[PDB]
Formats: sequence, structure tokens, C-alpha cells
Amino acid sequence: IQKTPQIQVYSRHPPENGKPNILNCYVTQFHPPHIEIQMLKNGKKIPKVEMSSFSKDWSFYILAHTEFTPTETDTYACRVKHDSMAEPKTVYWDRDM
Amino acid sequence: IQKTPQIQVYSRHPPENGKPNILNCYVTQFHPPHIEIQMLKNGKKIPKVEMSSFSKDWSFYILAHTEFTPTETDTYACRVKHDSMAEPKTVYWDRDM
Amino acid sequence: VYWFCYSTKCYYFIMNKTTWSGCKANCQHYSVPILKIEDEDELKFLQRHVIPENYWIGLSYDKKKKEWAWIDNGPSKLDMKIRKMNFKSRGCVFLSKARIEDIDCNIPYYCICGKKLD
Amino acid sequence: VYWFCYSTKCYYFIMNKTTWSGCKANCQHYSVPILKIEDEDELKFLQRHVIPENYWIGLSYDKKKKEWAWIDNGPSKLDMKIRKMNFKSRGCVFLSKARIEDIDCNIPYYCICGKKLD
Amino acid sequence: SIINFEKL
Amino acid sequence: SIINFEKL
Amino acid sequence: HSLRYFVTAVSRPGLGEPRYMEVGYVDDTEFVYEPRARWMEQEGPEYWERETQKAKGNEQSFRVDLRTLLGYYNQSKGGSHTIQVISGCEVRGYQQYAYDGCDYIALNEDLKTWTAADMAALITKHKWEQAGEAERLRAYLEGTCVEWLRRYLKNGNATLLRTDSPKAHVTHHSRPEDKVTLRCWALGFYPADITLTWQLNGEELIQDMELVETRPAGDGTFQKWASVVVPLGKEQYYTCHVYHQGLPEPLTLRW
Amino acid sequence: HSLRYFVTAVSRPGLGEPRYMEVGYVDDTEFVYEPRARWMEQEGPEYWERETQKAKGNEQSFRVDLRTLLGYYNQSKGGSHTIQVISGCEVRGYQQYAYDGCDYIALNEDLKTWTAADMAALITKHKWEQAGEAERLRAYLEGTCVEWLRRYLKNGNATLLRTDSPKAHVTHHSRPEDKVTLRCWALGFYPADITLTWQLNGEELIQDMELVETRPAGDGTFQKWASVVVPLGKEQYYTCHVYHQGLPEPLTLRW
Repeated sequence: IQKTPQIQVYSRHPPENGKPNILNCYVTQFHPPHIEIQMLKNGKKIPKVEMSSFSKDWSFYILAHTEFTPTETDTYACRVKHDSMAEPKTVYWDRDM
Repeated sequence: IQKTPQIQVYSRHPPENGKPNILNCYVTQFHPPHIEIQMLKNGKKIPKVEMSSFSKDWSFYILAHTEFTPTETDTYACRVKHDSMAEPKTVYWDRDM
Repeated sequence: VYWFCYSTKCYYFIMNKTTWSGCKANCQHYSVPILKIEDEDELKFLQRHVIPENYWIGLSYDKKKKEWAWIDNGPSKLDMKIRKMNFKSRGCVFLSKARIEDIDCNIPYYCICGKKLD
Repeated sequence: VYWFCYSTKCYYFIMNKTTWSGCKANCQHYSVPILKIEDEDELKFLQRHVIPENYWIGLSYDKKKKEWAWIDNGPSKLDMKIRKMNFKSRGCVFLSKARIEDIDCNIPYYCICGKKLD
Repeated sequence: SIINFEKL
Repeated sequence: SIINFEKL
Repeated sequence: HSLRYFVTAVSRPGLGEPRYMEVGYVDDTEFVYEPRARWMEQEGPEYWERETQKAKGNEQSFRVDLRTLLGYYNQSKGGSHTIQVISGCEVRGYQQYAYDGCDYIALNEDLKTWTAADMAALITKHKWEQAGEAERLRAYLEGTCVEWLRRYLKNGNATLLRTDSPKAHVTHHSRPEDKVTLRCWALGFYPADITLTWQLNGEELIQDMELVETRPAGDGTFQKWASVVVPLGKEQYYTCHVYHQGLPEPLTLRW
Repeated sequence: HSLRYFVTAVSRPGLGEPRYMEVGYVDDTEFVYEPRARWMEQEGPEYWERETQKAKGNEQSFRVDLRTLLGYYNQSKGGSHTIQVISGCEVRGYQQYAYDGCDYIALNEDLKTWTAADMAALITKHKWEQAGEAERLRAYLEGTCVEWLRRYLKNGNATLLRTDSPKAHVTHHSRPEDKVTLRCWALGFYPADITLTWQLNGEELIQDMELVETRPAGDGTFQKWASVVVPLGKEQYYTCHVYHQGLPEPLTLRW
């Protein structure tokens, strides 16, 4: 079996712009378990980006978290690369969400 | 499985009345293999009555034969008793057939 | 006496022993023709579902058209024409939970009517 | 994406992962409601036929009517209400080739629409 | 001229 | 506090 | 032409041991451990003994079988139980098992793979591969079976190929309120495979015929008949068609 | 309340031995061989060692498994292959196997009978009865599992029963050509099981909602939201209903 991951980027607390926050890229329901998660800031890879199970439906979940502070110009997204997708899926953070 | 036998009484050669013949009571397609065959002449059991396989469909066949001569008044039938029938099946000979 | 079906096909089963034309009749009388084992696996399902006994399925020898012919007169995928079938005996075919043999078409067996669903 | 059926019941299977209401919709959209495992053996057939994955079948928790309810809101014979079902998680049920578990009704899984035939 | 079958 | 499973 | 054995193993408890038999037929014909198809007598003693010995060995082997199956079936040492087998070849190879009337185990088209009928035979199947009897068999069938089979006819293609043609005639029997029942007949023909069918103006009549299971006579020959109930005065519309192999052309009658 | 283990055995060839883990959750909560749910620290060493030893023993045992299954599946020593298990009890007992994503073996409602998913697990099933692990299991589940399970809460029914209520509010986002997309929200609530649903005049709205998989925040709490696209000026017809356990009454909002 080969399941497509389910990315979603959001913050730990409501963003107050130019105010420190903690990004959470929550990848879910995917298979197999191998999977590399890119934490970007304007394409830029973020060095430290903390990591690390599967739900009752066998789907492998993982959550990635790296501190950050919202701009009204700079940007962030999560870059996931899995054997379920030909090339990588990137999901820009939608503060607006 | 329990199959109902298939009796049929007929002679070896066309009956020429008051003319010697050989009765054939051909029991077929039945199960199980145990089975007693009565050879009657007016209810009367015939002493000697020669006996003695199953076809591709597993049905047990048997043929019984006892010499005889046709009347235009006396009669014959075959009395079969099997575990497939509550009580016995008797089939009077139908020369007419 | 009842009806069940598998994938793209619905079946009806007569539990009344008769001669081969026996099904044909009742089969078409309930407008669902005597069976046609169309392909491999279908057979497999039958034999398994099928309660233990001998069933007739539309598969007889068209005496003058010197050839075994399905009832829709259209081939099946089941070319188990390999059961060579024919030896000093001609006739019709029947199914067992583990058989497909031919025999005397006047032998009374159960029925297997097999209409398609698409 | 296709349809198959067993005995007195014909099925349709969606191979497009969606939320639970996901089936309901398409299911009824092809006028064949999301499934209802009516009795013991039926389940058994499913799990076996069912290609490997998680399928949704009409069996959710009617939040205010505080009770697990079939889609026809009529009981099944399947009182595997015994899978007690409910722990710090509420929701909907899905089927596996060897499972019947409950979960978050917004999880996208495959579909199992199950209309009757009689 | 029969064969010999392996007990079931 | 896990259990011990019998190899498949 | 073909050769087949029909084995019979029937446990009649309280009544001793299982009654077991082995029979042979080149085609529908019986032949065999006293042999019963005369032309076979042409085989000596040291045929008949390597042979009979065999039956004893199976009688003994099935004895186990007969039992192991109660095993497999949760059964009982109560009633009777019957095992049948058909092992034989044509020139399709036969190895067919039934137990109690229901199908049991079987060798398929390309003899290398079986087919069970239930959880039972199922765990008889799964062993025979752990013992490759698929092949322990393949041979015999292809091998020696055929050798015997051919190596047999030779001792009787005299009768094992004879063919006395059937002798028809049609009878006329009254049925109440203006109907007569015609009966085409078919005596003294061999082989027993025949085909008798009525026709009303060239239409087959397999809707209201009344055939009788082709019955044997007592002297190899066979007899059989097909009956039709036709309205009074309107016989000569209905014809009977006899088709037997030893027949230049199929017959045809009207009475 | 319940206790479950989630086992993971993943063979990454050429890359050493299979990466194996064992995890614990009293309910949806993680807890454990460094334990990771603080209140568990309240357990000593000679807990943590009879324990960890165990993982090693399974790590080692699955190692076989992982392999025996290539066996059963004709497979290869090529790609990766993953085995998962869920063993745990409520207060329903869990022993669930999956291999590669597909369901494998399982213990049924009255733990005494399994259910395989294919010819494979099938010949894993048929062994466990020839080894009665149906019962080797029944116990633990009924037995010691529950003992640990209860014998656990006690070390944290403090948080293993806490319940911070969710804090909703609804946003208003414009959609081109006169449509606005309302978004009810749901922050800082625990447990994560929540139910957010929109309603248009008391009608549920599970046809055009746009819920988001209930996402975690980083501090036990959870956040989630449901969105609806409503025509311009006609918001106040659409209400949001939040229903969470730590909620006297379900909320209700309009923006």
C-alpha cells in the first residue's frame, strides 16, 4: 500500500506579526513511514527543525516544529517528499487561514 | 446425500405370452448402496432372483433378473426398499409399455 | 428454489431434479436461461457456493452441428473443452462442488440458471 | 469505481478517498446508499472480496440521539455493538479486510454503497 | 490393472 | 508494560 | 476408447469390516480378482495375483482412509459411510473421489493441480502436495494406464469394438378422450449410447416426450424408448428419429 | 479510559537491521525505554528494565517475523517492509496486526477467535491455534493489561483526565464575486476529540463545509476549524456549533 501524506502548516498561538511563534507542520495519514520534512522560510531550508507514530488506520503521522515570527512580507511553507508522490509537495503557510 | 432409486421392469425379449422370458428389474441412480430388491409374481416373492456399480454421477446402479413367462392374467412387479423412501416402492411390470 | 448472485451476474437455482431440457424450460420460464460458465473464476465461485449435488448448466452436444455448444451459442472463456468430453457416451454437462463432467441428458439433476446483469 | 454483489444484495464500490458524508453523497448520488452490514456472514464476504484498504460503511454516532445508528436507522443482525466503539474518540466506522473499527469521520477512505435486491 | 492411492 | 507476541 | 476403474469402500459397522471392491471398464464395459469380461481370461496367473494382491493392499489402505475421514469430518463410528473413486484414462485421465454421494477430491484438466469440495478434502489436498501425489499420479495416467489400456483392447477389440445396430418400430396406445400415445422403440443395439427423439414436422419435441432411461437387456445389447402423446388421427405428422453409431444413416419412423 | 501499545517493526535493508519501536498511550495519550509522559517517571528502575528488556526481546522476535513473512509472501530481501501492531485494552481488548499498510491478523470481539486477511495471515492463524495464543492472550488483556491500565491512571489521573475547554470565534473572509467564507475556530481544547459543524437555520451543513483534520498545537491542547462559503450579506443565518466534552453546553456562534 502507498498512501499520500496530509500536510498542514499552522502556528502554536495566533500570529501577532513580528511577534515570536512556533510553526507546526503536521504531516498525516501516509505510508510508507520513511519521509523527509523540509521546514522553509522563503524557499530557505531551516537548519534546526524538531521532529517525531501511526493512527488506528495504520497511517503514519509526524509533526515538525520550528520557532518563528510572522512578517507581513516574508513567508513559510512545509516541503514534504515521500515515495507516494513523484516529486515533493510544498504547502505555504496560510496565516490567513 | 440420499438419492431415490429409479426402478423399471421390462423383459429381455418381446413378450409372446405363455412364452418363456427373462424379467429385468433395473434399479438406478440411488444412494446409499445398501438396497434389497424384491422380485414378485402376484405379491409372491420369487426365491431365486439373480443380482449384481455406480455411474459417473456416483449413483449406485444394480440390475436384478429372474426368468419368467407372460400371462394375460398373472402379473409381476419389482419391490425395492431403500433408506431414501419411508416405506417400499413397487412398480408393476407394464408389458403394455 | 432460490436465487443468489455474484459479481456482474445474477443466478437462480432450481432444487428440483429433472432432465437437462428440464432446466432450459423452467430456466427460461423464469426468463433466466440455463447457466453459461463464462470464465475461469466464475466456475470456482459456483462449485464453492453450490450446495453438494449435481447441477445441469447449459452445455450440450449439438448433435448435428457436431459440437459442444453453449446455450447462448457463444463461446465462454472457459475453454475447458479440454475435459475432452465424449467417449462411448454423448450428451450434456453438469457441475459438482468439484466437478464438471458430462453425461446422459435424461438424468434428473438440479438446476443452475445464469442470466447476466450488465 | 465499480460494482459487484453477493446473494440477495447488490453493491457498488467507490475507489475515491473521502470523508464519511463523502460516501453518503456519492452513494445516494448513484441512488445506492452507503453500506449497511445487515448480518454476520455478509461482513465475512465483504472483508474477503474487499480489495485491501479502509472503507466507510454507513455506521456513525448520531451525536444528539446518543447512539450508534445504521444509515437506514434500522438495526442489523450484526450486533457487534460489542466492538464497544467509543473511547476518547467518537465518529464513524470503516471496514478492513480483517477489521471493523471506528474513527474520525473526516478521514478520507474508500466507499462501500450497499443497496438491497429484494 | 488398478493404481495405488495415498491414504487421505 | 507491553506484551510478548508469538512470532508469525 | 478408454479404461476406468471404479473403486468402492463402504464401512458397515457392527457388521464387520468395510465392503470394498475394484471394478474395471474399458469404456462403459465391465471386465474385472476374478475378471468378468471373458476375453480377459487371455491373461495368466501372475497377473491375477500381482493384481488381486493390490485390492487387498487398498482394501487395507482405504480401511485407514474410511477412518481418517471420520477424523476430518468430526463424524462418528455410527452409521455407514461410503468412499468411491474413479481412476482411469482415455486415448483425459481420471482420479475422482466422492464420499457419501458428495464430490470430494479430484485431479483437474492438466493433472498437476487438484480441487477439493470442502474444508475436508481441503486438508487432503494440502497434504498431497506435501507428498506430490499430483505427479506420483501424472505418470500412471500418462504412463502405464495407457499401456494397459492399449495392451488390453488387443485381447478383445473383437467385442471391444463390436456394434450391433438397434431395431426400432413404433407402437400406438390409446389415451382417454381422443389422444394416442406413440412409442418409438429401440432394441438390441450396442453400445448403449443412443439418441431417440420425436419430431413433429421436423421440430424436435423435447418438451413433452417421455424417454426412458436407456435400459440393459441381459446380453450386452440394450433397449430404450421414447414416447409422445399425439392427438387422435394426426400421427403421420410425428416422426421418430433414431441415431445410433452402427447406423449408416439415422432411422426415421411413423408407424 | 484505555491503554494501548503501538508496535513498529520496519526492515530497511542494506541499512542495517529493522528499526523497531514500542509506544504507549493511555487513550490517545503518549506515555512511553525512556517514558515520555512525565507522571510516569513515578515508576522506578526495575520497571524500566524488566520493561526495556522486553523491547529488545521483541525487536529480536519481530526480526524473525519480519523475515518469516517474506517467507509466507514469496516476497524479497529487496525493498523495505513494515509490521505494525496494536495491543491494548479498555475499561474491548486490542491485538491488531497490519503489514505494509494492509490489515493482517486480528483478535475478534470475544477474544478466542482470530481473523486473517489473506492466504498469508491465514497460515499464521492456523498455527496460533496449534499453539493456543488465543488464550496465551485472553489473559493479559483481561488479566494484567487492566491491572497496569488502572495501576497507571493513579500515576496521573491528574492530567490523564484534565480537560481544558476549546475557545471558539468565527472569521469572515471574502470570496470573489460576492461570497464570504466564514470560519468557526477551535483553539486550546483537550482532549482533541471535538465536533465543529455549521448550520444554516438549524440544518446541519455537511455538504459544503470544509473541516480541517483536527491538528495539535504543541502543548497538549489542540486546535481545529470548520469553514463555510456563504453568499454575501446573509451570514446571520449560518451558525457554528461547537461540541466538546469539557463544555457545560455546546457553544454556538454567528460572528
